Amino acid sequence: GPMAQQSPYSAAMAEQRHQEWLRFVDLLKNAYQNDLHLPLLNLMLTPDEREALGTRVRIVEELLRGEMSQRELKNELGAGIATITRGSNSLKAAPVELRQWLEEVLLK
Amino acid sequence: GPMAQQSPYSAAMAEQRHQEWLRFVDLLKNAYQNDLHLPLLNLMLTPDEREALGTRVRIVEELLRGEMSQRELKNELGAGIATITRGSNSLKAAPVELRQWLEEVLLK
Repeated sequence: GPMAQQSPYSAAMAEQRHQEWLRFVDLLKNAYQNDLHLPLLNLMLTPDEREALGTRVRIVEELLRGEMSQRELKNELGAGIATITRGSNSLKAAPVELRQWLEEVLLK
Repeated sequence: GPMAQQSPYSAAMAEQRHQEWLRFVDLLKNAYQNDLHLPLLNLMLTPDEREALGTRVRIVEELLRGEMSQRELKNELGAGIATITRGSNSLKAAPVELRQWLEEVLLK
């Protein structure tokens, strides 16, 4: 039995809600071009919904600075041990004349 | 006593929510220009909030066609009696030779 994936009612109401969302995105796009975006957003949204969107922008900003500041901390800490291992390896491969000279001038 | 119109806390939180709304409107404006509006709207809104905006566009459309269709009905009905009164006035001001001729050809 090849069962139908969805009903004809759900398929029609899915395309309807799809076209209604596209009409809104297109309506808001031309509003930004016709400089009517600010009054249109007041018609589409309540004052509380506008405050919610303004705070969500600050939420995703503080979430990005939270991930980025620790991403730079994970890279700065990881690169910190990289210069130490490079310093240890380059010190072993250094010639004897340079090594014994560094022990004399750096360690008095 | 010249009472202060609002508190310093309410004035600061009013400018904050004002700048957060402007940042959102500007963020969405550049998204439409950088062709990133569709993924940004999915980040800012839930699927239910997107369905709500898509239906509100159809609401304001059906509210406009409701007002417009009856506006045209109020104008078509008002202009209908205007042609009747013009027909009555123009018929009284018509000459006798035209009036008695219309009674002969239109009323057999």
